[PDB]
Amino acid sequence: AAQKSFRIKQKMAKAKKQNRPLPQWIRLRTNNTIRYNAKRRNWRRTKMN
Amino acid sequence: AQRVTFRRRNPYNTRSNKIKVVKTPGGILRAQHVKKLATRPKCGDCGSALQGISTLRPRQY
Amino acid sequence: SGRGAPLAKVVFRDPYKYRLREEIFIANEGVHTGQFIYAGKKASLNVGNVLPLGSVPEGTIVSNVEEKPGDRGALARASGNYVIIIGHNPDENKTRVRLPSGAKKVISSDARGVIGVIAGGGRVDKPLLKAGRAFHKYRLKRNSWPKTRG
Amino acid sequence: REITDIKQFLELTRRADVKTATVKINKKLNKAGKPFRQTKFKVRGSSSLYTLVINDAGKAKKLIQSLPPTLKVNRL
Amino acid sequence: AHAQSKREGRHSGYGKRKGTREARLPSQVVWIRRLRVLRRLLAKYRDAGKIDKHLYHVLYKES
Amino acid sequence: KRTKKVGITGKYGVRYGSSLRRQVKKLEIQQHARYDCSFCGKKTVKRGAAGIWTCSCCKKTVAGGAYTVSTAAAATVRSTIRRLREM
RNA sequence: GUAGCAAAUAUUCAAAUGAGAACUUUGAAGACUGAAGUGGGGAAAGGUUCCACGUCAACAGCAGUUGGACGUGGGUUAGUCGAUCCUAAGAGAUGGGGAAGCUCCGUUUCAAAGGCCUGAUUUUAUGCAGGCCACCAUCGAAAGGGAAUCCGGUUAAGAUUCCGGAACCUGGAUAUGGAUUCUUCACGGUAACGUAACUGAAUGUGGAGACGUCGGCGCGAGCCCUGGGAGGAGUUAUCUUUUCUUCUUAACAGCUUAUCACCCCGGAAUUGGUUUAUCCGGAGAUGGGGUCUUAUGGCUGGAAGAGGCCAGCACCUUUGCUGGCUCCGGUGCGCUUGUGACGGCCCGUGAAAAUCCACAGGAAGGAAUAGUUUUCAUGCCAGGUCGUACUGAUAACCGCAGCAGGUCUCCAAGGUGAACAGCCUCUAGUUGAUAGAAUAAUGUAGAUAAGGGAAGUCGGCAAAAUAGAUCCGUAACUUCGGGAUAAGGAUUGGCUCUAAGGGUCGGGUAGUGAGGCCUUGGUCAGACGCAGCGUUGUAGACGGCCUUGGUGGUCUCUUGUAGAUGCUACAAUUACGAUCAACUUAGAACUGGUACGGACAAGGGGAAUCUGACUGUCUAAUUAAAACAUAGCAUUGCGAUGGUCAGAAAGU
Repeated sequence: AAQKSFRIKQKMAKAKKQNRPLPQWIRLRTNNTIRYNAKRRNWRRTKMN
Repeated sequence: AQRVTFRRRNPYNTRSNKIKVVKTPGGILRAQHVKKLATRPKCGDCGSALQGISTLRPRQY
Repeated sequence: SGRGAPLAKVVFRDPYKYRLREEIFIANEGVHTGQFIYAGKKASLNVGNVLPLGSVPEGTIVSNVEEKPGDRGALARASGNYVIIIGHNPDENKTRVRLPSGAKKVISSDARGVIGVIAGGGRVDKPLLKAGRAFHKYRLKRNSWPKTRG
Repeated sequence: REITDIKQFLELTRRADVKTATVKINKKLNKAGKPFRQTKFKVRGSSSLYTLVINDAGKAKKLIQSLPPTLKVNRL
Repeated sequence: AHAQSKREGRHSGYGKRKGTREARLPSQVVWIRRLRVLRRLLAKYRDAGKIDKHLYHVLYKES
Repeated sequence: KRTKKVGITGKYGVRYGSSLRRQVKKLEIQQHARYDCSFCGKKTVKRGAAGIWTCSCCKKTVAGGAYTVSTAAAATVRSTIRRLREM
């Protein structure tokens, strides 16, 4: 809201850091069931809080 | 022809958010926050003002 | 607000410490600014003065009367209303009084009251007028207005 | 800023909290009488800037020379 | 060209007049113009000594 | 003169009925009249906040009726108090 | 491979890019929003959407080289803006009391409810007392109260924060200058009050914080219109001393500046002063002279070095360098806006606290061969924490979505016109909503119709007609206020004139002693500049100041001139000139394909009945009404150890 509380800024900041696709060297490893990042969120698609 | 803008996120024409429009040395028309006026210190007996006494909003003195 | 009778803010002193204990009265009619109000048993019988009903003659028009002695005002407190001190009895010191409702009560002789009628009288005898007048009257007392019929 | 006086200026120069002064020369016109010099000696230090306006090149010369060697002077 | 044409008194007829008299020029502001004129004349006349206090007063209240 | 009988209550147009307009007028005149500052002598006492009558220029507020500076009940009480004070 | 992807007027040509272009970038047209916007900021909400590069499998209901997409990065700088602090409606621990208990009541109560300062006395710093003071948490506003910041520049994206320049405030330290001091806590003015300071504890007191709404009126700033001049640009077959545009001045500091109020002298009726608005005066008007508030303006400093508008010169890159102008007006029922003094209104009289000051008061301290004072002048130091990017919506918020919906505000140009109406344009912004072709039926949204004129129909539903302004005229009925724009008429363009309605200045004339131009008479500083290494040879135009007369009418003439833009003596006494300036309404002529509120905008009216008196309110999403409300009227209960009502209970 331009005048954020720090408690909201800290959580926006974690949501920013979390917003990336799967690093494409983990698909190489042994048994690796993981294909793509399932918990990926866009600012358009779904909101938070 | 030139229009102006607030400078303090308070977009509400209340008291303590009064705009005087000013032309600046940069040839630019800009808004500045004029502070509240000072009511005169008044007689402790009658209603009339106290003569020989500066207005100066409280804490200015 | 919500009361149609002026309040007389009357500055008294503190007998025990150095102050001016300001007290809020209900102005009797004819009371004016700067005039001296006298409150006590020995105080003279003038409009505005606060004397106990026992220390007063019969037929007096008193107001802001105490039900009990030490109440600090209960009766005849509204606009243009007053008690009439009908009778007396020093034997079991209890004086007979006639209330604005027309009821006769028996109060203690030490129960105080202010002399004269309470100011703002005849306020009810003008029609309120067009709804909005009522609206504005009620808006500063209570939320008991535009009454739906059951 | 303040504009003082003259005098007080010969003591402003030696106030010992001032490091810098400024000479500004503004060729100004008086009812087309003639374009004169208009020199301004500005004393920066510390909580205010003191202006001495001189209107003749003679006194300009005299107390430019009188401005202390224990001072920095920015001409324009 | 219109502002000069309206100075010389054109474009002022009955069919170029969509406001009432009291909107175009308020009867109040006309009265204030006139009275302030008559008040300042009577002020100049009494101070210049053309008339005295007693005529000033009766023509002040008649004005 | 402009209005025959309506007077001050011309501001209420045709609404509220003749008899209510006359009853409000009788008191609308009284509350808006000027009275004799019994300290000053001058005939200017500002009614302001029903029951309160201030003097224009001697700063002395008296407590009065809602629509008149001194009502018939307050005249009676002041007379009767004066009468039975002397004993 | 159907319905469909049709409301917000609209796109078109070329190049570039690219495998590919209706959609991308640029250029060029044509348009729209039209400053109550499709402009420029913000609130809540979102949360990185902001910006750069790379890129197009998915998404953008066509396309895609584009993107609010996709991949990787970059970005939000504060003593002054907010939060932080204060209280508001209120929410809530505590003491207590209820409750089997979850917990409920109450917030000053049937409570033993800690804080404040002076020195003390110097026991490596701890015991005093001057003594005081106390119905008492806390939370509660990013629109209320509130210590203090402005300008210019700067980035791909931040800036009242960064940089440069200038301030200011609070908190703390301190040393100089000043001011005060021979009984010491300043003087002046009759006075209102003044000055750079010019002791002041407890306690008390008062002010500011601190307040409605409206109508006119005065003033201010900004904008709008407008003149002369210094620049640039546009038009030029013809016309145009003209079409457009720049000519700006912040906080802050100074010296000044006013309505109001107040003071001294004076004593008014022959009643005067006076507002647009009728108030004021022997509790002292008018009048003469003064005092203050500094809002507000002026000038100056800030500050021209800044910014702007230019011209000349180059510069490989990337940068420049040089010089010039930046001046002087005028105007007003203009628009916005701050405001001052008034006035209408109320059975409505329109927050509180933090905070700051002042006084009353006289505790305590303090002198002259050395000390007082930090409410003034300067000087020194510090200012933490969090927020700060961006959209704010016909694509960033909510509505399953890139949804014709909803969602709080600020600034606001020209013309027409009563107007923030409608219509057109400037600044700024978009040109986005799948496209191409063809113009059958039926639709939807606009229109027109001969004659008749409600015959249609449940019913004049829908549409038509009326409409602005000026003059004329206006009935029944009435609660005498209304009805009323009743009804019913008449006029309106263009052009050329005529008439009226103002501001400022002058007072309207001849006779001396004493002060604009022209020397003259005396007279006071001398600024600057040429050429060599402050120095010495060294140009020098002249800046100030005083007092003598003479020159508009005119004999003097084939004809004149410089300034009426000239402070002294006795005066002769009117309804009049010069000058500058808006738009209001009348009046006349002339003129046209009888047209003229030429588009836009914009009442249909009348006679009756039922009904509710009126304005107001509700069935969000089928009912706006005669229903509800209302003022008025009436009734009923209750004098508090009470009435109506709440709670499981209670020191509710």
